[PDB]
Amino acid sequence: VEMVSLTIDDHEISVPKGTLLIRAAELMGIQIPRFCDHPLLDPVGACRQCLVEVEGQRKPMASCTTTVMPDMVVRTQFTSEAADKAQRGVMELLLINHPLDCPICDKGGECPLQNQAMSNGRPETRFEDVKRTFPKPISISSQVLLDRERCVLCARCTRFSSQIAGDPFIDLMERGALQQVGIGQDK
Amino acid sequence: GDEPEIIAVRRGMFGNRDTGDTSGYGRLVRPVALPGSTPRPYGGYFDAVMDRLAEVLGEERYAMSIERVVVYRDQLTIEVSRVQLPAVASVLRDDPDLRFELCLGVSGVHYPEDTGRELHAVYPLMSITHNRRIQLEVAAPDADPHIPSLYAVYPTTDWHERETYDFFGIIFDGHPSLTRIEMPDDWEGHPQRKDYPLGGIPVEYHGAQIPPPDQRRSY
Amino acid sequence: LELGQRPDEAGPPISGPATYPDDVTESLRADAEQIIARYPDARSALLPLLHLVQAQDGYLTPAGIGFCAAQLGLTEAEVTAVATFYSMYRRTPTGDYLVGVCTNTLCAIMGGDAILEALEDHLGVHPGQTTPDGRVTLEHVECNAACDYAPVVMVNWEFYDNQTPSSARDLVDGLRSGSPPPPTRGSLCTFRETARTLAGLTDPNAPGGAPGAATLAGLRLARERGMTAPTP
Amino acid sequence: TPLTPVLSRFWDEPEPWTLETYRRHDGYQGLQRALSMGPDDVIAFVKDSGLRGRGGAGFPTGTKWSFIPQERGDQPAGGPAAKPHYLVINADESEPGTCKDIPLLLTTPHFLVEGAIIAAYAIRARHAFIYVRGEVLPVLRRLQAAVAEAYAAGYLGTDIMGSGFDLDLIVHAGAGAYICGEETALLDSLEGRRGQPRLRPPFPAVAGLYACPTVVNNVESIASVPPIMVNGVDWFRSMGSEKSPGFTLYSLSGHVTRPGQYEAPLGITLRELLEYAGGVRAGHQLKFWTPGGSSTPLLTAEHLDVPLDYEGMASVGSMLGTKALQIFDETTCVVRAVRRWTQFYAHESCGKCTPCREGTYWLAQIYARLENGAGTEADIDKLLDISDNIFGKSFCALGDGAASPIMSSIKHFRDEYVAHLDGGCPFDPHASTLM
Amino acid sequence: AWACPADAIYVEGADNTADERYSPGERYGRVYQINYLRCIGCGLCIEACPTRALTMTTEYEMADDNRADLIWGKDKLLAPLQEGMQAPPHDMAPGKTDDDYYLGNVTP
Ligand SMILES: Cc1cc2nc3c(=O)[nH]c(=O)nc-3n(C[C@H](O)[C@H](O)[C@H](O)COP(=O)(O)O)c2cc1C
Ligand code: SF4
Ligand code: SF4
Ligand code: SF4
Ligand code: FES
Ligand code: FES
Ligand SMILES: [Zn+2]
Repeated sequence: VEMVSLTIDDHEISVPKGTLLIRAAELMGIQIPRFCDHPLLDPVGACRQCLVEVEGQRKPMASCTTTVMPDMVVRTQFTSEAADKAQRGVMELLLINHPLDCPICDKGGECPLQNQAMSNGRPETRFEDVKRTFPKPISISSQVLLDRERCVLCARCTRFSSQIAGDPFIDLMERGALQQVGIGQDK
Repeated sequence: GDEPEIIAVRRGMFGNRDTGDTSGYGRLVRPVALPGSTPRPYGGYFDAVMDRLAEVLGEERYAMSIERVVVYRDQLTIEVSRVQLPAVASVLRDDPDLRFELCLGVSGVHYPEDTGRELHAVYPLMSITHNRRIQLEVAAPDADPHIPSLYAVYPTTDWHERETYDFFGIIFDGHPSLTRIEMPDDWEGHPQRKDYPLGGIPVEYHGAQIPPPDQRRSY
Repeated sequence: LELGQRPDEAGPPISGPATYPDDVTESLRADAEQIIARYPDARSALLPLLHLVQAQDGYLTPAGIGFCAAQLGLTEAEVTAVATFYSMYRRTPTGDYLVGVCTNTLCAIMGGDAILEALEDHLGVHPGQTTPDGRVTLEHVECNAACDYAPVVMVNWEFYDNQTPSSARDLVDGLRSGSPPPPTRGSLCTFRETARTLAGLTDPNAPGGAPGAATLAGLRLARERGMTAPTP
Repeated sequence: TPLTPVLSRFWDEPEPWTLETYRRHDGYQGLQRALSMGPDDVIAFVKDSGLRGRGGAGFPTGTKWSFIPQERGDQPAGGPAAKPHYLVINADESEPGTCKDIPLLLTTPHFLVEGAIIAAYAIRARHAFIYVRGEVLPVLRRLQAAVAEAYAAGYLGTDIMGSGFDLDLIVHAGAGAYICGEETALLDSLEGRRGQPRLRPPFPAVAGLYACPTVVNNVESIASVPPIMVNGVDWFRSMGSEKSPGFTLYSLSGHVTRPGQYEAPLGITLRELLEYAGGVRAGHQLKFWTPGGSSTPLLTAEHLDVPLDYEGMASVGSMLGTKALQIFDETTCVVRAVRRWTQFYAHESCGKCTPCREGTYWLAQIYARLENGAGTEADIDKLLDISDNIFGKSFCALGDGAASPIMSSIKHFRDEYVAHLDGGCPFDPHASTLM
Repeated sequence: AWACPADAIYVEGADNTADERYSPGERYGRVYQINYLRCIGCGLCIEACPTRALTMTTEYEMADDNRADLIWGKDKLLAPLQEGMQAPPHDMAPGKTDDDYYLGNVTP
């Protein structure tokens, strides 16, 4: 059980070799914002919400994908102004195309996007342009209704349906800003 | 110890009290710590107060009596040790340099998740002559909820100590008569404790009902 | 239930014939055996295989998706995900010639935007749309790595260098008509032929492909000014 | 500095792409020279040559090859046998302005094939793949023909040149995606997946194609191998500089007389290249230009004399990139060009990560407003803030490449950006059209 | 109802559809009850409402002999169908869309 010691923010901890920065920051009581991360899914670092400043690293690193190395130093949005700026910018970019659907969205009140836009978001929109739009909702089965505009394209659904369950009957489809979770055609 | 008191340990993000409505967000462990002891140069008159207190009490008596000193939002809390409460209160009231004539009451607060320190009685004291005020805090366990009553020093506490008992079960030993003041003498339980259920009833509606707030979900 | 995307939405979702006839799938499997045999992993042959089905139709259809999934043991969802990612997999019946004006920054500002506007006004169709004759399908393509040959016009993925708007409309008229002007650099062939070529099945001995003016400009200047590789 | 035809040498000859035409000029001699030397010997030989990667990054070819974990030793792999190495040649050339790989492949594809074989020997990869973007169907045909000829001539397959070496080469015709040009995205697209970049680590050196060791090299970086093999390291080092030696193809394109590929030593200044090309379009002046493709920060006249080499470009903040040298003059509107580049990046984004996917869309819309009548002074500050939020934060470098045009364009032409707030682009598009 | 400290509002949402549409957008309040023997008139509901569907009139006269007569339903609360209005179950105004409604860009 080789334990690697590192300092997150000012404080120090020791965690099993291979533990991700986001897991360590969880263990020490620090809420790094995250959407695409999932403890039970292989890390993908897609949404870039969980950026943190790491000593010796020019770019911010996705805490969800940064394996802990010995003697590392990390400063989250609680102590790194640069990491704070990175996370807040990712949050803004995450909300520009998002529908103004909270009153009608079932996830309202339990939405990680809402909560982390409160904790790690700008007070108000800067986006005066036109939002991306999809026709919604669309059923991907008898049970599940998909609202693509609200999709932050984190790929957690797809990553679950591949890794956890061997059921890749949805996937990320199209490309660019138009990327969308989808079933094949009608299957 | 100088480590803070953790009254609760939040698990997961978004304040979920249980498993949580989205998967993968429940792994955070955030202890709910009250402020720890202030380092030393307490702001304003606080030092002037505490130093004076430390002078009137001995070094040994002061160390055995005052468990902690916490300045928060420019408010001074003296986490006093149980048993020694009457002596400290007498010193505060009588000493001309402290002269906290006015004890404003006693308030119980229940921290079931604070081991051995479940029930805290808070004594707001004010010194009119010196225009000062502080808050004593005495922590008692749930299994031994006994605290020394301040009646001989602050008669005003008699009713407060009673209400606090009625609402928390904090047994102020030495109080003339700890009879329930708010609730009926035959009432079972101490309502302001967290273990006591809110005791509401569903609100009725045509074809439905809303359970009380303590049953429905919260964050 | 209305499962899947709405038919009228964004770039048209993969739609069309639900399945190919028996003989069509026989031929498709005959070609797919060769396509699969050349890779260390079966799925690696997905991109070629998709071209092959795009070669059968004028565009990707649910039948092609199903055939690729069946060959590679994938789900239709995964095959669709791969297919919708790449632009070369057209999602509407394509005309005999896919004419794409390179509208990239350089080509557009060197005149490509005028090329595209003139062609759109002439063919009477917008980019991505097929002419009613079914011979040409206009498009606007990103940089094709032929930037020297400014206002480059691409046709069935052959080149047409230095195209003026008049030259562009002459070229599209020739394509819609019987005989088109030859590619400045490449050998033109029908769209389905190009699809079979991208699959790695077409005969690669097709003629054409001279260096052209721009590929040589540097060597010509070196020769005319006595430059050369120094020496061993 | 002077032009230096090395790969361009054969061109203008009759059908240079043929194997006979290639052989007539010391073709496939470098393959023999390499095959005589030991694999690690060839790796060291190239590493001493420097030969920094010609596709975008500029990483040393030698070290990239060496990172492949060769078994070596006494062949002690008694347990789990070493998984196969792979050489994936990146014949994809989709960076805007970048048209050096395509001419090389079309005219003399064998430089690649030869070099590719050599590279496969260097890393000891039993298979090699040339992932060539589609949409260059002439180039794909040329490359397939070249590989078939190489098979016919015994340079591919088994017992190559009697060295005991075996190598099977596959030309993979990539579908349409710019993002496939990146290592680990080239690999996913070659694996039959969405051409999206992977995480790193694990790096391609340890686990790339099929999670097996892989090296991805630009076609220019490979086709530059046979020349150094035949002419030695000392010949290669004479060109360029120590920190960036060698020769490279420069795709002079844009508002320039005599646009084309010029094979010149590294560090050639744009002044010299324009002089060789005869300068910008007559009657106008160089307004701005890109050293590499659009992915690199814009440059202007004030850098006309700055050398075109990796260190030289880093000296100004630009990246040398692919030596695209897109040139634009007074007639062109910086905002118009940057808007089209942002449109390209939004179209070509893989969509994987929030910063690029969303910020490119937003910037494209902002630039649309700028070119149209709308647009405000705060819009420029928003453009810079969004670019900052993309640069560095995006999953792969495509986000950095998208932000680079915006950031450099603002830094150099905030005046013109402001002027676009008067009611739109003042410039007339017709004036910029190479007639 | 979320904001009501007294739990005096009960709301059940339901889908708008072409065959039957009650509000612009995908959701509408199919059931809407206020228990006025629990309502404390605080006004937090109003501040909570994001569409101004809920307002407070100045009408105050209310009293009944039944515990149940003071649980006022949706049909008791809906404001009177002013002139120019049509029955609640109908499609949006032609060409208009929920955004057009929230921006105030609608007319009879
Ligand atoms: C978005 C993106 C696109 C790229 N496209 C290409 C390309 O089309 N051709 C290329 O040679 N390199 C491209 N690269 C650079 C690759 O890293 C390069 O091909 C590969 O790493 C080998 O580089 P080297 O041959 O110079 O050593 C691209 C990089 C990025 C981030
Ligand atoms: S639908 Fe899938 S990709 Fe979109 S937000 Fe939900 S889990 Fe993420
Ligand atoms: S920056 Fe992100 S979204 Fe853009 S191409 Fe790279 S991985 Fe895809
Ligand atoms: S006034 Fe509105 S918010 Fe307040 S109690 Fe009554 S219904 Fe609830
Ligand atoms: S949670 Fe780490 S990038 Fe999304
Ligand atoms: S800019 Fe059009 S081919 Fe490169
Ligand atoms: Zn403009």
